[PDB]
Amino acid sequence: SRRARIERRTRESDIVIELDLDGTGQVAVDTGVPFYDHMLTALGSHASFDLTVRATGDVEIEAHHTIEDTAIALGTALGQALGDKRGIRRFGDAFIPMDETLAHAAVDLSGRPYCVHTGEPDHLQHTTIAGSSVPYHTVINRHVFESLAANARIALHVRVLYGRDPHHITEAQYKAVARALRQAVEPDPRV
Amino acid sequence: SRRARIERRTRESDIVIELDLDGTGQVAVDTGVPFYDHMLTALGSHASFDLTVRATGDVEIEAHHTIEDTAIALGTALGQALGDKRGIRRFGDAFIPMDETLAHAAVDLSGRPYCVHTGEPDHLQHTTIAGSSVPYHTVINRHVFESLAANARIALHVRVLYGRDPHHITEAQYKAVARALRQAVEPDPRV
Amino acid sequence: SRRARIERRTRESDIVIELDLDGTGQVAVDTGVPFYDHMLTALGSHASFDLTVRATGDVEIEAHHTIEDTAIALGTALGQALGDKRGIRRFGDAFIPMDETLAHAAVDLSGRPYCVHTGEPDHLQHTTIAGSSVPYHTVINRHVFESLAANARIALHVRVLYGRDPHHITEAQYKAVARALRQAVEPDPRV
Amino acid sequence: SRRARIERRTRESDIVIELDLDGTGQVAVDTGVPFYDHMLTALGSHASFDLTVRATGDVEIEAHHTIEDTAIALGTALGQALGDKRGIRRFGDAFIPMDETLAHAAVDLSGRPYCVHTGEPDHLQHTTIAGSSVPYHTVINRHVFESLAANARIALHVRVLYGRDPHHITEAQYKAVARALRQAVEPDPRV
Amino acid sequence: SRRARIERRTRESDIVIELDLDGTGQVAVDTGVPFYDHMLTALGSHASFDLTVRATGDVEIEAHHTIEDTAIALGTALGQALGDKRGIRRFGDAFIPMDETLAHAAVDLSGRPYCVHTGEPDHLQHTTIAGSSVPYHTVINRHVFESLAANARIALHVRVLYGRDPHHITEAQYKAVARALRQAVEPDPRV
Amino acid sequence: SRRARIERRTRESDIVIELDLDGTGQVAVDTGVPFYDHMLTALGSHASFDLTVRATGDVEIEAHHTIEDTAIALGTALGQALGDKRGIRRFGDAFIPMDETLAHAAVDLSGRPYCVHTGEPDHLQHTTIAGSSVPYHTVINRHVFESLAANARIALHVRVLYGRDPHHITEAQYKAVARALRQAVEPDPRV
Ligand SMILES: O=P(O)(O)OC[C@@H](O)[C@@H](O)c1cnc[nH]1
Ligand SMILES: O=P(O)(O)OC[C@@H](O)[C@@H](O)c1cnc[nH]1
Ligand SMILES: O=P(O)(O)OC[C@@H](O)[C@@H](O)c1cnc[nH]1
Ligand SMILES: O=P(O)(O)OC[C@@H](O)[C@@H](O)c1cnc[nH]1
Ligand SMILES: O=P(O)(O)OC[C@@H](O)[C@@H](O)c1cnc[nH]1
Ligand SMILES: O=P(O)(O)OC[C@@H](O)[C@@H](O)c1cnc[nH]1
Ligand SMILES: [Cl-]
Ligand SMILES: [Cl-]
Ligand SMILES: [Mn+2]
Ligand SMILES: [Mn+2]
Ligand SMILES: [Mn+2]
Ligand SMILES: [Mn+2]
Ligand SMILES: [Mn+2]
Ligand SMILES: [Mn+2]
Ligand SMILES: [Mn+2]
Ligand SMILES: [Mn+2]
Ligand SMILES: [Mn+2]
Ligand SMILES: [Mn+2]
Ligand SMILES: [Mn+2]
Ligand SMILES: [Mn+2]
Repeated sequence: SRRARIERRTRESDIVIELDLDGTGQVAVDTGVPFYDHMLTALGSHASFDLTVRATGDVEIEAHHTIEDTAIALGTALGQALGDKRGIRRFGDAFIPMDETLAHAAVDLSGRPYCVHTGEPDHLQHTTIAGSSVPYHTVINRHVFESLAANARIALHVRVLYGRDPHHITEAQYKAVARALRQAVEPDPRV
Repeated sequence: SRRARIERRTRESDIVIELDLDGTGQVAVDTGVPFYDHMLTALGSHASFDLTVRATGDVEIEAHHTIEDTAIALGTALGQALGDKRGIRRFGDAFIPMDETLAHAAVDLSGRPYCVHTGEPDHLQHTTIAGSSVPYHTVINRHVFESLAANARIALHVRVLYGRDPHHITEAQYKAVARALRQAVEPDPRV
Repeated sequence: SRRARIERRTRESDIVIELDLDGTGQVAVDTGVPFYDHMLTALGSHASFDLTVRATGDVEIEAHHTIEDTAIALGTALGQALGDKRGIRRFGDAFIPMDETLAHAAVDLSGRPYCVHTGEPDHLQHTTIAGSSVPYHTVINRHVFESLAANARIALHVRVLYGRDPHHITEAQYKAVARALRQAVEPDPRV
Repeated sequence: SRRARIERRTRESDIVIELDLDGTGQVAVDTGVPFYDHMLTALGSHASFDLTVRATGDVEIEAHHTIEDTAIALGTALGQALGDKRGIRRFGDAFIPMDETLAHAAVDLSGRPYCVHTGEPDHLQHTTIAGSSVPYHTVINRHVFESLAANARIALHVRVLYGRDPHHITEAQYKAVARALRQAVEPDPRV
Repeated sequence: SRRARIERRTRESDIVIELDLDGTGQVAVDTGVPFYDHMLTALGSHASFDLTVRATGDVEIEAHHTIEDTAIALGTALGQALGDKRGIRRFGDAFIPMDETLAHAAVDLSGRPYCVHTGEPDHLQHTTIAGSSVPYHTVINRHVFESLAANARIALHVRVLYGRDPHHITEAQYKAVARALRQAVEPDPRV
Repeated sequence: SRRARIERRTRESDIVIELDLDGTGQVAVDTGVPFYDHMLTALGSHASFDLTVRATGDVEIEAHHTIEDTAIALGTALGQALGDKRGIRRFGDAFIPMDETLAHAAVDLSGRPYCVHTGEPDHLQHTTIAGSSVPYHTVINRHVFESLAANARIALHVRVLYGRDPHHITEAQYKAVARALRQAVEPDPRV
């Protein structure tokens, strides 16, 4: 019904997305960038999408190409799955408290790509979230949101009202986008 | 059921409003001020009202009297259509992204007129939106919201979080008020 | 009794004023500048003058010449109608609230032309009030008051205490001048 | 002739107002908030109203609900007693010196509710006037003036030019409103 | 179904709370601190809880101990009534306009106690709301929200966007928390 | 009816005042300080008093003692002539434009001496108005107003809104006090 499968093969990466807007949060993400997997699993779950993401890319360089190519492909899938956008709420927004952090996202499924990202503390422009695998540079958060909005052809406004921990700040933003999309894609019982 | 017809005849203008709160966005606006027609059509549609507005006024002077008299009459209609306000959500709010602009409105159908308008950039106090007909001076936006709130006897808080284009800033505010009213006037399944 | 008819024919304009200081607000103004007509109708009415103004001028250029020539002729009429100024209150002042705006005017019918205009927000030096006809540039308000005072040979002090809307700010000033003149021209039962 | 009796029963308070605009200052106020009684007795007397106010409310909470409900009911009475407002002065203003304090009020009985309150020193936002009974928090002064203006449907501008004592500052404002109303409601021998 | 009865007996106070999350706003509060009773009645009603609160404490000292012990016990009741939190919306937020004041609350029923309180004007750190009984010091508002969040084990973010009257600022915050909880505790038809 | 004759003999001066509050501006002033004579003639005339002032003092020293003793005696006369103050307007105020200068005075005939003087430009604290006789130091203006208020037992607030010429600034203040007294001492047809 509201499903899309997108395959995107570049010099740098190979991506497969399966998206259902009308899911129950059945989510499986494997990009080779485990913090990014965690963020897209939060996005898929909190959006009540069913979402499969399989990505392999040039992580010897760093995560950037894989992260960007995945967000492009996911945006393309969102736009294709929304189709004509008849009968939906269209507007959605969500506040996400995560301990000390408060984030917000507002969306308009307008067919007019726009992204505005504000309030992220300056330390996230050079922060690395590093474990035993490929690390995640938080400067990429803005890039993920612009790539999603640009390829879904939606207006996406993401705000950090305040926060300190880069993991809390990043995860609250992904969750806020997720819950804002959930509200916007839902059938509107009056239109 | 939740309907009002208001006729308001002054030295300056003659207004007829037909409002149904429980509509599907059947909207027809003719004020002689075409940008204002566009804004009240957005307000009527995004509120899921059925709304007819016919206004003729002294536009040789400028739009102000017609715009104000229309907003007074529309506020009066909203207040009459709400009646005793039994069983409604009462509170409503909506964020409207419009490209670079983000606006917000929050309402309390409290029977206590109040309007607070903040964040509109200073250039909108002397901006004109001009086409082939009677122009619209954006300084009037505040006046429209105060006139609506004062005559509906509601609390209306309109915020521009940020924005640049005066058309985007104005339309996002009208749409935000519209979606905030829609949520507030809806039956509350628990009261 | 306290009446004057002034005819003023220049290269730019042709003006006829009929003024009675002891009127009941019977006012008819036609200058070809409809916002100016509105302001002089407010001035004539709020002053309890009987006032007829017929002006035709070079509005292809803009309203300035017609507005100035009218204010000169009206000032001349006021001064002629006051004559020897025996037995009048001489001093008058009035506060005019107009929604968010508060204006004040104080007059001394002293035979010593002086005008002081203060507190008008800076945006009124480049604001246009535009309808379907010849527009009104609010920068002219100061010019109207100086032309009135200079030709009536009176002291006129006009103050904007605060305000935002250029129509409210302009109309409150004309009304304040009107009510200040009304008080000053009235017979003083003790002199 | 220009009389109104208003009864207003809420969960929080029970109010009866009897107002005559054409009185001689026959005033009796009992709200359970003795400083408020003093202020409305000054307002009734200085306005040359005949005014009876009987209010009982939830003063166990604090004076706010009773003070607000009384000001709403009094505003409603003022608006009803003014009726069509034919033949009145319409505009009124008064300066009240009270020792070190100077206050001013200006009114327009315009049918367009507006209140602007300026110049009150910042200490009155957290001052308590306390005796042997229910105290009066001076932060409520603004609320009283907005409630009066909103329900009488008038423009009310209240200014503190300067002052120090919170009792002098509050009483000078009530007296200024009182004398401004007195002038505005009076028959205008020329309209 | 989602009910809790909490009894909390300390040296300073004796508290009984009966809470039903799935109520219709049947609320009865008696703490001996009547402004606090008013705030918890607003919280219970606006949350559509059924809520009984009976508290007696050492109000000879001041309200603080009773207010804190009540908020602890109420938080404990909320956490117990939520149980495993299966199938709920989890996130909730609400804007409350109250005349000049705008407040907001956002909650995450995360099992991770956190409270952030921002934007309350500095005068509320030393304001007293006083009637004929035990007064309420507004500095305690922060303490109530931290005690609720800490014992319910939830994330609670309370914001004052702007406001002046301490009663409006306090009541808008309690109402915002109330409506945010209502949304968060509701069954989520998709999880 | 409302008359007083005051004789005041000090080491420094000998003063006789004859004052009628209900005069037609029959004024004769001789103090030996001709600019002061001019100011009290303006005060007497503009107040519609009948006023005779004869003063001789130690002008070899300077005008100060004579000016002060005269203002004391005049204040005493005003207070005695007002008597019980039954049936008067009590409050009065007047704006006086004098070319570039605007002054204001507000009075309350309260029996509570108070004077507040503000806005006089700093150059008037060391300006001399000098002719062919005894000069007048404008620093004395404040002293005259305090001496009048203190001995009449009235509240007198004198303001210079703006001005440049010390003669215009001084004369506008005396005239403003004069017209404010005139309004305040007049019978109030409603009390
Ligand atoms: O709220 P969720 O259960 O979707 O997230 C789990 C949470 O424990 C984890 O993502 C986290 C907690 N702090 C940082 N990250
Ligand atoms: O979002 P709507 O379809 O209600 O609005 C139409 C839109 O294309 C137009 O109003 C607009 C776009 N930019 C400025 N104005
Ligand atoms: O107060 P008056 O009735 O003279 O003015 C009419 C009024 O409705 C109109 O001039 C106006 C209202 N807001 C801007 N202009
Ligand atoms: O001016 P009135 O007589 O209406 O007010 C009496 C006055 O003595 C009292 O209200 C007061 C004096 N200082 C503070 N309050
Ligand atoms: O909105 P509610 O009816 O729950 O609140 C009643 C309201 O009248 C009262 O709480 C109030 C109004 N201003 C301050 N307090
Ligand atoms: O306004 P009066 O006529 O009372 O004042 C006469 C005036 O010509 C004289 O006092 C003056 C003019 N400029 C300074 N002083
Ligand atoms: Cl002033
Ligand atoms: Cl926000
Ligand atoms: Mn890139
Ligand atoms: Mn995590
Ligand atoms: Mn207007
Ligand atoms: Mn548009
Ligand atoms: Mn010119
Ligand atoms: Mn107008
Ligand atoms: Mn209130
Ligand atoms: Mn007092
Ligand atoms: Mn504590
Ligand atoms: Mn309350
Ligand atoms: Mn001295
Ligand atoms: Mn002079």
